[PDB]
Amino acid sequence: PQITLWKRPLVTIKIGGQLKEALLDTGADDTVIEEMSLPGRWKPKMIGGIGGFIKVRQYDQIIIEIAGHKAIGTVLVGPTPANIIGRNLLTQIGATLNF
Amino acid sequence: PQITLWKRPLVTIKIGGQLKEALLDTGADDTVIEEMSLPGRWKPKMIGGIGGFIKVRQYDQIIIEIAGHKAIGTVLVGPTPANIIGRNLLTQIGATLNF
Amino acid sequence: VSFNXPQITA
Ligand SMILES: [Cl-]
Ligand SMILES: [Cl-]
Ligand code: NA
Repeated sequence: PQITLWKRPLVTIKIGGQLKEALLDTGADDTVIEEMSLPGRWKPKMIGGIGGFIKVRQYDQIIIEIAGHKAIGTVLVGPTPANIIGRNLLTQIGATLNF
Repeated sequence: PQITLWKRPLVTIKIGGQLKEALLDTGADDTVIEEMSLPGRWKPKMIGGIGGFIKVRQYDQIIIEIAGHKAIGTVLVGPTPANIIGRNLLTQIGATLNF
Repeated sequence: VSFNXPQITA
C-alpha cells in the first residue's frame, strides 16, 4: 500500500497470537509493544524517547505479521504509550519513505 | 527520493539560515527541534512520547526546508533528544509510506 | 541507545 500521513499511520498486526493496532514509526529504531506475554528468553533493556527512558524486555526472533506481511525480528515489551513498528521490522516488509 | 530504513532517515534541514540534521518520523504528529532562537511570539505546548512528556515552545508559520523541499508551518522547540520532522511537515513535502 | 520517537501533543 501507499499510506499518506494526514493521520497517524496505524495498522493491524498479529503478534503472540494476538491482534493489535500499531503505529508505523520511521523515527523508531526498534519495535515496542505494550505489556503482553511472548515465548522464549528475554533480557532487560533501556530505550529512549521524547520524555526520557523506559525499561523494557527484549525478545529476539519473534514472528509478526504487519498489515498482511510476515517478518521476524526483535520485539521490545514495556510501558510504551503506543505500540510501534520501528525500522528493524519496517525494513523486512520493504517499507520506504517517498517524496 | 525513496528512503529505505536500514539506517535512521536523517536529512538536512534549513531553519533560520542554518543547516541542521533531523529525523523523518512518521510516528510524530509534530516537528520538534533542539533549543534555538526563532522569531516572533510563542505559545505553550506539552508533547508526550516514550519516556513521558516535555514542555516546548510552539512557533507558527516558520519557514523551513526539509531535504531541499520548502515548507512553512509550526515548529516546536525544546529539550528533545533529537531533531524530529513530524507529520505536520511530512505532509507539506508530500511524503508517503510505501510497501 | 535504542531511540524511539512516537510523539503526540499531550
Ligand atoms: Cl531494500
Ligand atoms: Cl504545521
Ligand atoms: Na527469542
